[PDB]
Amino acid sequence: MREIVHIQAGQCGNQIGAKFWEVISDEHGIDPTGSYHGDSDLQLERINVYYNEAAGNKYVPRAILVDLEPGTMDSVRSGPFGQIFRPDNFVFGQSGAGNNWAKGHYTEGAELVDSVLDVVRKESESCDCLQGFQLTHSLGGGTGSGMGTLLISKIREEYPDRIMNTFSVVPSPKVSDTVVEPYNATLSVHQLVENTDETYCIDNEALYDICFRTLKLTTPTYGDLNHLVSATMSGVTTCLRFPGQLNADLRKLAVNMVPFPRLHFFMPGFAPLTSRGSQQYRALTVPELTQQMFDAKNMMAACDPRHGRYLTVAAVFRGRMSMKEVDEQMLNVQNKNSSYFVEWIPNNVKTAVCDIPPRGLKMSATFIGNSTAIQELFKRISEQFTAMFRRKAFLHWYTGEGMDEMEFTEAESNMNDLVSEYQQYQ
Amino acid sequence: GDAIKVFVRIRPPAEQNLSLSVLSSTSLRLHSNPEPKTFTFDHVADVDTTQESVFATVAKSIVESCMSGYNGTIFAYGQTGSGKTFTMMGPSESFSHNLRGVIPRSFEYLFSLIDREKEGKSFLSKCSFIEIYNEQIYDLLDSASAGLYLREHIKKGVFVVGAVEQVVTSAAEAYQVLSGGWRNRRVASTSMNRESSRSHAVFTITIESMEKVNIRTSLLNLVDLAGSERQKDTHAEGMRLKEAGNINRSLSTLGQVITALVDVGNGKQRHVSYRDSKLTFLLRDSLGGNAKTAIIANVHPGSRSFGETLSTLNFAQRAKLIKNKAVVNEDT
Amino acid sequence: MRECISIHVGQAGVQIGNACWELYCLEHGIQPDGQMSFNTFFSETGAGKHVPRAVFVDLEPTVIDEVRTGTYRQLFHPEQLITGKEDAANNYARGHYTIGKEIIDLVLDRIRKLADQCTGLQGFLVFHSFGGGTGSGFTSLLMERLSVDYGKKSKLEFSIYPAPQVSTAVVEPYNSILTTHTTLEHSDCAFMVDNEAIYDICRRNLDIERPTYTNLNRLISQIVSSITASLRFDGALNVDLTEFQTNLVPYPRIHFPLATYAPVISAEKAYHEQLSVAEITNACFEPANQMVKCDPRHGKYMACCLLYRGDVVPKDVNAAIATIKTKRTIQFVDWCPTGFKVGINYQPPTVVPGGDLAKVQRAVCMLSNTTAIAEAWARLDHKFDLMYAKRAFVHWYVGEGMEEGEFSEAREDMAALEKDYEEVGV
Ligand SMILES: */O=C(/[N][C]([C]([O])C(=O)O[C]1[C][C@@]2([O])[C](OC(=O)C3=[C][C]=[C][C]=[C]3)[C]3[C@]4(OC([C])=O)[C]O[C]4[C][C]([O])[C@@]3([C])C(=O)[C](OC([C])=O)C(=C1[C])C2([C])[C])C1=[C][C]=[C][C]=[C]1)C1=[C][C]=[C][C]=[C]1
Ligand SMILES: Nc1nc2c(ncn2[C@@H]2O[C@H](COP(=O)(O)OP(=O)(O)OP(=O)(O)O)[C@@H](O)[C@H]2O)c(=O)[nH]1
Ligand SMILES: Nc1ncnc2c1ncn2[C@@H]1O[C@H](COP(=O)(O)OP(=O)(O)NP(=O)(O)O)[C@@H](O)[C@H]1O
Ligand SMILES: Nc1nc2c(ncn2[C@@H]2O[C@H](COP(=O)(O)OP(=O)(O)O)[C@@H](O)[C@H]2O)c(=O)[nH]1
Ligand SMILES: [Mg+2]
Ligand SMILES: [Mg+2]
Repeated sequence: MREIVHIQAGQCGNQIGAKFWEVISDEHGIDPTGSYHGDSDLQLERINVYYNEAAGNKYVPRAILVDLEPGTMDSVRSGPFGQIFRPDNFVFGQSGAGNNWAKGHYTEGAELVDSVLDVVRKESESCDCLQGFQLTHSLGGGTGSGMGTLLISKIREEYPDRIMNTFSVVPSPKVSDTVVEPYNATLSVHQLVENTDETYCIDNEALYDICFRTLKLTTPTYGDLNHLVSATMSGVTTCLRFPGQLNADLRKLAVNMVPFPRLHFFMPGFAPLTSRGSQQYRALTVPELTQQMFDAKNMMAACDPRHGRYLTVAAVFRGRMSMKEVDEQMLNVQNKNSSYFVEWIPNNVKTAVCDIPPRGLKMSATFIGNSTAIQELFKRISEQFTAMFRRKAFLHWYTGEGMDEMEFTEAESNMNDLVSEYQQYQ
Repeated sequence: GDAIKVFVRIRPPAEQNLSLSVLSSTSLRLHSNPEPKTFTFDHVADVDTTQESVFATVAKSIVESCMSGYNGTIFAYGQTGSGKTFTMMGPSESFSHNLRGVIPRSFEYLFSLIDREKEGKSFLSKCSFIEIYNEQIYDLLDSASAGLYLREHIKKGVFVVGAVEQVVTSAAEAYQVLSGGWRNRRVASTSMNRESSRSHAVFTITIESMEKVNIRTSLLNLVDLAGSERQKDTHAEGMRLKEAGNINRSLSTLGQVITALVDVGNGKQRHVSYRDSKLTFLLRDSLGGNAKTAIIANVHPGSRSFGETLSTLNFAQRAKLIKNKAVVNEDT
Repeated sequence: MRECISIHVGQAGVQIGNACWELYCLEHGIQPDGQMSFNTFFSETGAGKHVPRAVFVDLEPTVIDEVRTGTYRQLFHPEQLITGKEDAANNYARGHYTIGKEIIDLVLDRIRKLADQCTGLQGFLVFHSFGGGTGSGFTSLLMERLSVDYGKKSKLEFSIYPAPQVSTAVVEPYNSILTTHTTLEHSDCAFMVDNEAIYDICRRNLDIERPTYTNLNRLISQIVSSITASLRFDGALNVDLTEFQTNLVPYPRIHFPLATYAPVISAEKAYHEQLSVAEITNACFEPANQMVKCDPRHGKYMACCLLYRGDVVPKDVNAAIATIKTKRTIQFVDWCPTGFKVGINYQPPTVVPGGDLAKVQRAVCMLSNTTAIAEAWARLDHKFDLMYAKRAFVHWYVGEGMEEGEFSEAREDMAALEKDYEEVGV
């Protein structure tokens, strides 16, 4: 039961998703030919959650690849795990998106969306029991932002009782990557607030900082950054696919992380994070892992958690460990840093445990934080957007596709409301 | 500003400890023990009160203010089967004619006043009728419609994009739009009410006058809300239960908005989550904004409804505290 | 004969039940297959096998899937092991209203079938958690249905209480209070522990540095065995489940025993120690050895029952009880002078290989109702108030059929209970 439909939209979403599938395939013993070559029955027990089986022990991701240009998906196909995907699950156009939310949401994306939806429907019909949908996309482009927003809206209209979660790569205010980035991000978030149950917010700046400080990586590749995201994503759903002492459903995780409908933007983190060389000075305790998880250097969103408070924190631990040791350690953390934990919620954290480590580790952990501090990120985007709007800069590209000033104003009002709500529950 | 007007209407039980008593037009007695609780609003009507009486006490003033250029909202709030639809619309084929509720009477009164005003001023009236079903919008004027959404405006109006706006010259023409739409609003059968409303009905009349030029524009919102429902009493299951879940949720956020406003009205800081539900967003101006709002709280006497009646009264009491800032919407 | 029925609901309860059944098998001489008053917990087949008079429920399949592949697997008959589709998601409103009102009927029919084996159906056992989503609402529903059907029959709840300081879920406080609202007016007796106390006991008396779920569950299993053995085995001064109801329920609403099991002694500490009866009794009455966060000095014991096992003499026990009465610190209620029931079984407890405990000739299970537990209730209500003031994590519950006044009514009920406890103490 509880099978998940995977969607990648836009370039960043598609390349991240390729790595995500590579990771999970390795985890479940699936080789690039779609054949299983694992050593444990636990490896196949819940393979249904991400894969469909075909004749000849072939396994196929229930994955949809969407793009408005062909090049990215062609590169995916050429790649090592690209031939595992079922070819009819590539849905793509040829007319470019111009980093333009309007092209993705209104015009060029509107032409392609129905064909995507039909494939979605087939996957849903092939599910014993659909749990939800996982999307990968950027916030600042045209395809991920415009197209992805569109797709999510239509799927929630069709499956309003199911889980809708996104891994969304967001702008980093100190190093912008596109000129219209604030426009694309604000337009996207304006609809993600309404039509998603949880959004995992990654900025590349934080990933670079992680790579430099802890992993001792002078030269990060996008592949390595994608690996980091992929590890988070795998960790999030481990307890749907495996046994545990205390188990976590996706809905239950939402169930523990969302005090108010709108506040579902999480900072993900991971542990352990060290170099190949700074590992022999360390041993692998639950305390050590928790310390590493609550280290600002191991956050994947662009904020100092001390510039705010955690409303709720979910930790998912993998490997054999004493529940009492874990609980006691987290209580100590709460006691010593009580000012960073909102006092409305006794037992500020949720713990989940999965009796199975990821390969080559004895212990691992994934961290999900919902902090008032992340309001600062929204502030920075809102200010960036606002200045350009004051001068109506770059606007003709969007007005030419039918978009109106009032819609933009609405988006800004939504952003400001979000930050106000965080201020209220500071 | 001006505090909202709250009225409590006591429906008659079907043909007997009441647990509710009418102290005076101004006050009521609920019978909770051991210790009493007294509630006072703007006006309380007991079981005998007629439809005409309700119109005179609650609606007539708002219609007049609408003519003067103010926005106005009347909405019925209460537990399932308390009388919200009967009050707003009336019976649905019952006695029928005299039983018609506030909406048809408002049509009649408004058009008579405008006809009287005619004797260089002109009037333009458009109507829209929509339902909020499962946090979704459906157009009662066209069954074909789909993809309706809410949008904020410079007119401060939150409106439904793509809703049919029907121009109406007379009360009779308006009646046709209402009758067709009323059939449209979704109703289902629960143990509590065979006629239970599964959506929140929003009937909107836009009144624009031109004195030639000065332009006065009034939005009149006549809202028949769905009611809070306990599953055990309603025995709602399946789709009926899904509707109940949405009804309770949107009503919960209505309560959240009303409470938050009370905090803010007194020196405090609070955020009103207007956009938590489509209902609260559309009603945003009606609650603390630029509109004269009257709330009719419908209660069933009867010991069984004690808890729900308590809840409705408590909500209404808080609502009374909210102050609105209504101005004439003018143009020169 | 006098014969019983076992129900294990929610992940935690299922886990406990596994351990319990293992213990039972080791005691009566049953294999993993079923091969060889034993019939209180094991109905015979045509030949060879014995079938645990049991029911296993969880809406998470993964829990019972684990059972279905373990060593203890073909002991169970697959009629019993029931599974759902989507889990309870730590949400009373899914366990009671939505997914509960779907499969409860099946479980009831199974229970009826099992009863139609019992000539002397003595009663039930329910294992759950004031803290799981399954165990908070579904359990209540099941109890209600059982009351509707039988009423007169004996009903027990083994309830894992929310630990005042440590907590596990984000909406443990709501769930527990909702369970209290519904279970309180059906289940005549509830035996309760929390994990914090067990952890403490493991640290101090057993010198165990790693506190984990298996050993903890084994401790609870031992208590369960001690409670039962009066039905399962011979002995002067025997006990019935109905006798517990009569003995430990002064007023019909107040029926929340604590538990404790002594000796809790490791392999070394059994030596350098005699283990006398009086000594064991003293240990049972110790503030720290109690299985919940509740100082027994902060109140008065109303009604107490003590279930001695193995090599025991009545006169010694009487002397020990006299000594305890003499002690002025351990206060009793003015109006109940006779606040002891003595239970003695010639069967000594037998401990599971690869576990915490060592052999002890003489052991006790002590079950007590006090005015002191009210503090825990008050703490829980305070927690509930603190998070209900914001009304956070409420949008999970409202969607699956709920009302705002229900919570208020529950809080009123809790207040009334507290008042009753205070009156009792006076
Ligand atoms: O990501 C993949 N797989 C993991 C694990 O199952 C696994 O085997 O991890 C390895 C990964 C290596 O490379 C280290 O990580 C990296 O250097 C890395 C590069 C780019 C992005 C992220 C990480 C590893 C490290 O990362 C992980 C993910 O474990 C970085 O900090 C941790 C701590 C580890 O201790 C470290 C440093 C190692 O050195 C370790 O080596 C040894 C000898 O123990 C390695 C791993 C444990 C490593 C050097 C080989 C996974 C995580 C979560 C979900 C699923 C899988 C993966 C899968 C397929 C192909 C390639 C990688
Ligand atoms: N003794 C013991 N307690 C446990 C165990 N697992 C969970 N608990 C306790 O049970 C509570 C959480 O409830 P769970 O039983 O895990 O939840 P559930 O009944 O499975 O319900 P859902 O998972 O929400 O469907 C917490 O108070 C935990 O401390 C276990 O293995 N042993
Ligand atoms: N004042 C009244 N006099 C006579 N009948 C009434 C009165 N109020 C309500 N009723 C009757 O009660 C039934 C309606 O319940 P209604 O008044 O429609 O409930 P409701 O509030 O709209 N229920 P719900 O839609 O679930 O919130 C109708 O058939 C009415 O005729
Ligand atoms: N992690 C990661 N981020 C990317 C990648 N490619 C682009 N991005 C980020 O995504 C944003 C740009 O959006 P993009 O997806 O390229 O535009 P689109 O193709 O129109 O959807 C910028 O913030 C980039 O830094 C990638 O391969 N990996
Ligand atoms: Mg109605
Ligand atoms: Mg569970």
